[PDB]
Amino acid sequence: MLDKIVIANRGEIALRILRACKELGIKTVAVHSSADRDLKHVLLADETVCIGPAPSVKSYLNIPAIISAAEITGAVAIHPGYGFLSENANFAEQVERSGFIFIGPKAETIRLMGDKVSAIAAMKKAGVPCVPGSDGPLGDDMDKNRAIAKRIGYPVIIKASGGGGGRGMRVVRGDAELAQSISMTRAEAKAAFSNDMVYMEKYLENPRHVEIQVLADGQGNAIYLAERDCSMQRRHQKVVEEAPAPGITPELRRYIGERCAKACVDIGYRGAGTFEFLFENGEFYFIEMNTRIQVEHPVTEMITGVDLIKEQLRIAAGQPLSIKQEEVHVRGHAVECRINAEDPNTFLPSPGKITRFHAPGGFGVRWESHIYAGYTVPPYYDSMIGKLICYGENRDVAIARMKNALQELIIDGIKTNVDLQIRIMNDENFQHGGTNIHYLEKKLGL
Ligand SMILES: CC(C)=CCn1cnc(N)c2ncnc1-2
Ligand SMILES: [Cl-]
Repeated sequence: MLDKIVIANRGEIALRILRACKELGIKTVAVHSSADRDLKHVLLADETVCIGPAPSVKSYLNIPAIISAAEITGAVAIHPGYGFLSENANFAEQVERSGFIFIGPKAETIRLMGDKVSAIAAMKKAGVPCVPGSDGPLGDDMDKNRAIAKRIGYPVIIKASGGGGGRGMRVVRGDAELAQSISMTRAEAKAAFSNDMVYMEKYLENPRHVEIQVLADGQGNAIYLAERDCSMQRRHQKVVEEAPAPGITPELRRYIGERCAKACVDIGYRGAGTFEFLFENGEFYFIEMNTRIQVEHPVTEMITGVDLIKEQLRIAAGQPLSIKQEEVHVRGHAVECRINAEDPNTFLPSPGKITRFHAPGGFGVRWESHIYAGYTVPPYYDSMIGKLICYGENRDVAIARMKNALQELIIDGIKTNVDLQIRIMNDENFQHGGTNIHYLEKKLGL
């Protein structure tokens, strides 16, 4: 087991990682900005290093500062959590070059799956179903681009290869908009990624977002841990997640899971990862792979019993997976509501000082948050301040427990989305299940 690690993150996920480390007897080094001295996990960590001022560019994105912290404390590995540098292949490469273990895949694998064109080609080769598309980048020949659009069939969508997560894409429903849509998508990618590569895919009108959790070790084992539905979104930001996904049969779960596990073997994947799909008319279509742990991992933990952070750490130390595929069973149902410090009318972040705080409790209730009474949510980072996860023997019990837990949650002094989450739990279409990626925005419009 790893002697000591740097937790290269903040907020709820840093706390999540710290607890896993403590369970395994791994010493913790909490690197933090000057604005984050009073983070719960920093206060609980074995050692702390202030790596820079509040702005992320000088702290949580500061590669030299993070590697220096690892060097100075005699740490042996770095866990990047999610966001920040977790999908930064150059960072992973520098970590391993500097002699530390990166808790994630090989840098080459991060790079492969961080290029959407190259990622799709690899998934297609491995036998994972993808969206019909250009299977290659678009050039400047509009005769050729119209022909690709014709072959796919309108509507199509133009997507940046260096993008992802709903960033940098345009829907095209006819030839008259194709040239300008390609040109604008290209320009925005060049400005944002210094990578002007774009591709074309079939546009799916009303899909659900369904993603598959995998784990792969250094001994050749690769397993899938069922799926999560993350269709409840606003501007491509997930708001509620659940596992398993309503209406997915054991046969479908098996079909898609095995293809994901096989893909991991083919690409030499290591650690935790997620295959994201659009699901429509009973069919899966790969869009992207997240080569890292995700925000919503706890719903999969609740339904499988597998501690995914502890698995990441075990894999990094050179231990095989603690469970075999035949030992992975979906039991019960879990729902996650993201708790955001945000204004209810503008949806902009709403930082400030929490004056009273009370967490819900009870059977099947899991609260993931660093916040406490008297804690100030700083303005420099993401609006998500906690995650409420509720488990039940079925989806209805999970939803009932969430309603009750949301009612016990007290966060005064700042504006939050608790009331909105209560509205969603009480929504008759959500209670039925299987709502698509457009539903929340449709509801919020009403
Ligand atoms: C609603 C929207 C802008 C996109 C939803 N959507 C539809 N079709 C595809 N092929 C996609 N790839 C990523 N997202 C996709
Ligand atoms: Cl994430």
